[PDB]
Amino acid sequence: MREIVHIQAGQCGNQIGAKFWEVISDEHGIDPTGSYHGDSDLQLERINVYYNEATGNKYVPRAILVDLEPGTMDSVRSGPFGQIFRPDNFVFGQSGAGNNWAKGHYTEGAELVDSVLDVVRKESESCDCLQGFQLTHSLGGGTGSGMGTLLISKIREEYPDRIMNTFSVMPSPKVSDTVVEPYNATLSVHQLVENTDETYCIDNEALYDICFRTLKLTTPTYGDLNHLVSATMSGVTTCLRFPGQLNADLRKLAVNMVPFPRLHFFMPGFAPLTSRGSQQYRALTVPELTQQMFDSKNMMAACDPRHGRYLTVAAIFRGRMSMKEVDEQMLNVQNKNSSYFVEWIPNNVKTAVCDIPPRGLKMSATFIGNSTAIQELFKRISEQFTAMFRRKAFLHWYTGEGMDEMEFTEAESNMNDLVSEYQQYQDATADE
Amino acid sequence: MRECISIHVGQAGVQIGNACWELYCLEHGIQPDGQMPSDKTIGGGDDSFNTFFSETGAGKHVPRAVFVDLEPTVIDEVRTGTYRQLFHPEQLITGKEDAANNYARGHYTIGKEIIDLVLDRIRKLADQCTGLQGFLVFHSFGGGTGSGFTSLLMERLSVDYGKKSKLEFSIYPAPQVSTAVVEPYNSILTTHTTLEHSDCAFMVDNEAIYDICRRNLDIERPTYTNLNRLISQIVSSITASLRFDGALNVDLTEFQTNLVPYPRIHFPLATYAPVISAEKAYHEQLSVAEITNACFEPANQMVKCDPRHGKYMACCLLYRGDVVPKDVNAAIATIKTKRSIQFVDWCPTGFKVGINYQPPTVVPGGDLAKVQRAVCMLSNTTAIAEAWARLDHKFDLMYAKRAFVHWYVGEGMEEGEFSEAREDMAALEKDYEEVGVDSV
Amino acid sequence: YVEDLSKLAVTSYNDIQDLMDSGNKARTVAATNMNETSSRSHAVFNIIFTQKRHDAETNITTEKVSKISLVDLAGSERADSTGAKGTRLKEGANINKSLTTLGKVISALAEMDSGPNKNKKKKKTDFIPYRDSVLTWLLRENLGGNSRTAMVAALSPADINYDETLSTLRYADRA
Ligand SMILES: CC(=O)O[C@H]1C(=O)[C@@]2(C)[C@H]([C@H](OC(=O)c3ccccc3)[C@]3(O)C[C@H](OC(=O)[C@H](O)[C@@H](NC(=O)c4ccccc4)c4ccccc4)C(C)=C1C3(C)C)[C@]1(OC(C)=O)CO[C@@H]1C[C@@H]2O
Ligand SMILES: Nc1nc2c(ncn2[C@@H]2O[C@H](COP(=O)(O)OP(=O)(O)OP(=O)(O)O)[C@@H](O)[C@H]2O)c(=O)[nH]1
Ligand SMILES: Nc1nc2c(ncn2[C@@H]2O[C@H](COP(=O)(O)OP(=O)(O)O)[C@@H](O)[C@H]2O)c(=O)[nH]1
Ligand SMILES: [Mg+2]
Repeated sequence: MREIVHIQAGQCGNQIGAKFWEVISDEHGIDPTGSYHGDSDLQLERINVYYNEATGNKYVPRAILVDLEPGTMDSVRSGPFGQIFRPDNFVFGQSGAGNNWAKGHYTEGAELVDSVLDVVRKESESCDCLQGFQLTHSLGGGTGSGMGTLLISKIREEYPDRIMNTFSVMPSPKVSDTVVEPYNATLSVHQLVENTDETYCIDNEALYDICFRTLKLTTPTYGDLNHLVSATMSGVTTCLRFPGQLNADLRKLAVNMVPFPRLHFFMPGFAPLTSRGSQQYRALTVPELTQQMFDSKNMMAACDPRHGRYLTVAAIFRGRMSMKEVDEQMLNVQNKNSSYFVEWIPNNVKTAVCDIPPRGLKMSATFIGNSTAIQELFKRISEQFTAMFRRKAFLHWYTGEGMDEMEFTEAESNMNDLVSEYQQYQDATADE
Repeated sequence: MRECISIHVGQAGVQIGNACWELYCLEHGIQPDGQMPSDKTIGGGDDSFNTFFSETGAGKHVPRAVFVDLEPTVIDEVRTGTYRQLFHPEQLITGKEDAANNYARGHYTIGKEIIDLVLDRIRKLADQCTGLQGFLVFHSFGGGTGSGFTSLLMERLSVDYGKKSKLEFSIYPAPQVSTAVVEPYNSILTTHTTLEHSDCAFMVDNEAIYDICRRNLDIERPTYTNLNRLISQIVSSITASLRFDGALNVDLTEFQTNLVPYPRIHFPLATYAPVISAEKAYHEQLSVAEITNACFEPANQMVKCDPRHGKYMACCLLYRGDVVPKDVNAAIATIKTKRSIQFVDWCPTGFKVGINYQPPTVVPGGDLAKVQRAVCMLSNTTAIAEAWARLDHKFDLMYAKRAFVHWYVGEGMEEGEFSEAREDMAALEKDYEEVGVDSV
Repeated sequence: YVEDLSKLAVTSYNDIQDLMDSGNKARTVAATNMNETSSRSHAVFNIIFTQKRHDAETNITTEKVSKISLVDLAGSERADSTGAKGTRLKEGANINKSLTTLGKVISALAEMDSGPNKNKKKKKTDFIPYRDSVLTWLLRENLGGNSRTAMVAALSPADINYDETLSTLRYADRA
């Protein structure tokens, strides 16, 4: 029985995880107190993917909460679903990292990593057949990035055969909230490229653009961003929980999407999104979902796919629909946009179909792309990195905690090598 | 006694098996819970025929089947569905993750630790059986389980039983549409299994059946249920001769004899003629000549390959219903008269004919109309190689750069094996021409 | 480079011979059907040599520094003939991975150093996947760049091994 251990780090990861546990909990029908009050018989069939079973017919999510500032933990406990989590999994300390990756990875997090790994081992030992992990955190921050990278390294050291997923929120061109985001982002990306099987890219700029242009909201908050992201996470792993005409495990996505080991940075997307005003106009059907999934403005990474090529894509549909229509639409998308797909991967579109849609919708779809345009994002960070590293803008904070220029240099070189490895396949006309 | 054992592997195999067992239960008047009211209603005869069902003491009938899959989901659907009380509880789920579109996972690492249990169940079923005729294996290329575990199972079955026939019904990848990126690797790596161990393998294509549904049955949005029902009709037409009386009956051995000119050539195509909707069932005679001609139409082939680009080497027609030898003789003469259908120089005989009295049934809630006559044509021809060639090209496009190879190599497979499979396939492609050449 | 690598000073042939014996003892070796002493890990033996010329007027001390690198790679395996199961299988898988990437690098390198040299001289851009494995990463300067390198290929005369043996020759033909 496949099931997932869940880890949350930092403020962004903690909040996204809280919202995610509210969404999954609806689909499966779980009371905030922990009891089950569903209506369908298929909600409890595979509930063990996320939830352990307690004595009194309760269900406890298999989540791990990590931070160095206690305050966020309180915000989780004093909330709509604060009592659902078991208190033993609230692992935290004091004197947070303060947006310093060195404190998160080397000085402060090195003490709390033992306790976090203890709780992770305790959860993973009880697993019937542990599939893999998934971590939510922010690369541009402090405790989140550092402790996420450290935990990822330790877990890959101890569990080499299991899947290691990751949902990362990285910096943006215009949206910036810390002065030292490039250093943290560069070091985090250097750590992630080695020790991770899948990494979904999320950008606040793309989510705000979706909210303003697609959903037409006027005053979006972080709740809406968490809503979209949690919808994506629930969309990714639908097939482990519910039956379908053609299933798609996590390993199937990993195999079909990753041509070479270092190219595992994905662009996610979700459909439909209708703004609550145009819901009565559009007809809902497979062609509409196909059109919305591949639209450039619907992506969550703020990287235009038209500036590169799609190495691979995966489409996970939820709902009762015909397979012939899905296959025809995917073939049409391949054929019409002939110049945005690579010429040495015939039929580079993975397809999955699940028969149980979300509770309020007749149809839905999730899109996981893998394209060269992601290089742009890395290039941007690299540019900013140089602009601070050449003069050593803030390096004394990092070197005071037990680092040196050599780690910065090797991280920058690794990032540049990854950026070069994407471009290779980016240009057309492989001959000269 | 006449009987054959059905094995279903993977999601495609399990769903085709669901359709097949629905059709069999409807045909023989067996209720979903295994009881047969006809036994008490009539008090005689033989309705729970032993070709597919075994009767216990209490009157229950249990099918002779072995479902296998690495995912628990697809068979857990069966274990809690309409037919939960029919099958034996031994359903052989591997309580782990799945092959993940990898030959290596389903053949080397995870395919083992479940193969022994499957062979034990097959041994029990064979011991129950008297005068076993063969195995009907349902699987699918492209999928990791349907490829790797099929290879393991066929190897072990050939080692153990050897002389019993083994027929495949497999879903070859389509030329254009597909549901995975690593389909060509999985499909190519099954060449050794499908060539050396299988005695006669039937291939079907999703695109061809979609076109058949769109054109004939006027179904604009078909799903896999229709495909499974059509394939079930094919299999039932093939195996009908072991169950019901007929003017000319054709069992599996004599069936194989008149369809394999050489050992390395056992890859025929299959077609079902009277695929027609209920509304279009009127306005048409549906005589023997019409269905015989429709069997030879390129548009109705179940695999995307044109018979007009090659030569027919053997044909076996299996008729059901109100059919008489005069009409089939006339139809065969008319087909021989046509010049578009080219037969090889070294097979003057051409056709094998079998006739059965039991007409095809109609599943409730289905799409095929009730008909008085039907025919299934199985043709060994040279055109199939063209389809293979297309797939081979795709394989090359992914192997020149070693894309996705590390996933296979990390689970025990060696690199050169890839190359090896390709030459093996190439050798097959050279034998399915060197035979079509006119003699001198 | 490899951080915290015990670089031992030696002065005589007997001492380095003792180091060699200890190192060969310390390696990981396991028995399989193909060989009773099948190696389970790649090995790199490095000798750092320093040549000094002393003069109080003009000459420069430490005239030359050289690195002698002898590399013994675990060979590719096939699960059917090897008969591996469990750990012996998993190890082999890693070995095969560490070889497959290496082959790509060799092929990649060859084409580039064939192309720019023979084609025109464009030198636009060519990516070599050095980072896909630690073996290719550590030998970045050895397979290409700042060193003089020799490749010794081992063959098997057995007829049954033909389909494998030829493969080696092909890469050797590109080496
Ligand atoms: C159809 C209808 O009458 O109401 C819809 C609705 O109007 C729309 C606009 C909904 C609505 O979504 C939003 O307004 C929204 C706002 C900010 C961020 C994200 C969404 C909806 O709020 C969202 C809500 O979604 C669900 O109920 C899904 O099951 C969703 N779960 C949750 O939203 C949820 C939130 C908190 C607690 C429990 C469940 C889900 C989505 C993916 C995967 C799993 C679950 C639905 C259907 C609707 C409303 C209520 C208007 C849409 O959202 C989703 C995810 O369905 C917007 O795009 C769709 C299109 C829908 O038509
Ligand atoms: N005709 C038909 N084809 C199917 C059906 N289900 C799946 N397929 C085909 O099977 C291919 C791969 O699915 P499977 O071979 O069943 O994969 P699997 O057996 O579940 O093995 P895994 O890869 O480990 O999941 C797809 O490309 C489909 O085209 C079906 O119900 N009918
Ligand atoms: N999507 C989303 N992003 C957030 C949220 N809170 C913070 N962020 C992002 O995270 C970055 C700050 O990282 P932070 O959470 O402080 O890292 P930490 O200090 O290690 O916990 C900012 O650039 C924000 O864009 C949130 O609720 N939702
Ligand atoms: Mg499967």
